[PDB]
Amino acid sequence: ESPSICEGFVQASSQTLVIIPDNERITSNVLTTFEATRLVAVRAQQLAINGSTMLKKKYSSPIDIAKQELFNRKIPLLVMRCIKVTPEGQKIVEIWNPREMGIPLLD
Amino acid sequence: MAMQKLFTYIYEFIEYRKMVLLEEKVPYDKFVQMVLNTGFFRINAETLNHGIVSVFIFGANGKYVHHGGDMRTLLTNTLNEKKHYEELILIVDKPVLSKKNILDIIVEQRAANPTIVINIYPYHLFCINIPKVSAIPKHKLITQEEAQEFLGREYLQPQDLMQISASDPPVVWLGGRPGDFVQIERPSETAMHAVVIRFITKSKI
Amino acid sequence: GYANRKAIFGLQSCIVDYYRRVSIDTRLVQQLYGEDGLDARQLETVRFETIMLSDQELEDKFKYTGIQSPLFEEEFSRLKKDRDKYRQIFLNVENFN
Amino acid sequence: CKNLPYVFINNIQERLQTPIPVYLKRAASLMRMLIRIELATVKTLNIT
Amino acid sequence: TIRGIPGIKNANVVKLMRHRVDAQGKLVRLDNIYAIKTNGTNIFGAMLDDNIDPYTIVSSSIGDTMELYGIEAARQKIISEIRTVMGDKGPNHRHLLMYADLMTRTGQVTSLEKAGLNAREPSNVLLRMALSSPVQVLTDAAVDS
Repeated sequence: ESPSICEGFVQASSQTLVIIPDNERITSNVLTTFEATRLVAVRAQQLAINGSTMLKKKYSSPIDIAKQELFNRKIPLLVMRCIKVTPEGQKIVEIWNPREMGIPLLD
Repeated sequence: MAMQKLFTYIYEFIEYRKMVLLEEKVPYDKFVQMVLNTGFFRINAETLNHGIVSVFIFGANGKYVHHGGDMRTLLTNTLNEKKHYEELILIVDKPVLSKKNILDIIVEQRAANPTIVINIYPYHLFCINIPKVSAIPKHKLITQEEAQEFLGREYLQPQDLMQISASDPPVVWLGGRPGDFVQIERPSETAMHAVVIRFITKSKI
Repeated sequence: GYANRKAIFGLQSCIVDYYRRVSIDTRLVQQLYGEDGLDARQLETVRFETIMLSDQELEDKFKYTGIQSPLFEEEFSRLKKDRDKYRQIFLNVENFN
Repeated sequence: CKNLPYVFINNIQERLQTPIPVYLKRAASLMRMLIRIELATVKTLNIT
Repeated sequence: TIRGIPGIKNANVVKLMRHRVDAQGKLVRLDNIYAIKTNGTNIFGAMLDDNIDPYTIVSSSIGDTMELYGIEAARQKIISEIRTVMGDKGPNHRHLLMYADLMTRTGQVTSLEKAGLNAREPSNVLLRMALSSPVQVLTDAAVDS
């Protein structure tokens, strides 16, 4: 009996974001090439949809502007890294800063 | 010639487990004839926990490895002895492990006696100094507190770690109960030896 | 193709996590990726000089005698210890192969 | 060489000198050994 | 069986190429070492025999290493077997490490077949559906909820 829904606790309990203190993070302080590439791609798409920038040197493509923002440490994004899914509905992340963190080769 | 090798390496295993003997050591001849006639050689060991561990070296084709009534009688009467009896160990021939009725009596007495742990091992576990084998890296049991510290630093529940059966020869020689952690120093062609921590699960039947 | 597809579906779920462990979902497969955590594209083959040297040859070449500080005795003992550890581990590896 | 296993964590835990897990120490053993061999005092006399 | 270790079909003397440490600490490589290589694996009988070193027994079979020695020795044997199958221009060692660590992650040697995928990832229904026999594993997932 029952249509697989009435007893179905399908709605997962909402999670609370716990941010690990800045002195407790144990992940690399250097952007992995995946993370740097994702940051550049997100920033460049957002410049395509919006167009605003903090650069002084004006470029003719959002890719170049986002790449320089990552290189010149003005990209307005925060890489958050998540390490847990606790049964207590408590997602454990540590929010890193791409401006403070090192930058891989990418070239 | 598994009898002589088993006879020397069981005592080496008792020494490896950091246990003391409650009796005097008979020689090879008395051991083998008593095994052949009685059907088992019983060895008592005392641990630092002041618990008692008994080992039963069953015969290859004796009276005790074929019929469940006698095996049941042995377990019932030996487990009511007033020793602390931390762990009981049965060392039997390899083909005996497939024989069902012995496994049934083993599990029945395990369920009947909760606090006592019973394990039945084949001969090949105690026919060689297992920790001294070249191919076997160095296993060591980390305490619960340091394992918990390692897990909490790693944000890992114990079930996340790689599993190792409690019947693994190095773990058996170490004396690893299920639910405990074993740290391993495995040689590596890449990093020149590396350390892993494995979770001990329930043994084989 | 048959073997490769079977192997791919066996291994595809192994993803390096934020600890550089290789993990399936959350269950560990490896404590560290190559047991060194290094990308396969960033490896160079270099010779370890002290491995095959005899004890007197090691003292002739690597022992520093220009200063009588015991720090250099400690440093040379560290070199000898590393050489002995390398020899032991890889002699064992040679043994079970 | 003592701080070498901290390339696996970050600079923050290097400054705070927090404990290193055993397997992290073991992972950098080969690089530590190579650095000791190649940066030995008998080989860095001319290096300021 | 009349004589010899059971399951040892053959036994041939092969000279080996091995490293030893001298009294002066030199790592000399010895070619005069002689040992035998058999056909058919029975590690237990080899440990029983006294003319053979019990602690330096090497077997090409992963199963006998798993049973006799354990899962760490089985993992090392998996690496060695995959490596000798690879040949000369083989891949990096970390890929063989990954292969061996995947199979031996559960305390038992699990295959790369559908049985091994069931053993390692039983709850990943979609992965096993993609591998092979989607209808059967779909039925099993439905009945198992």
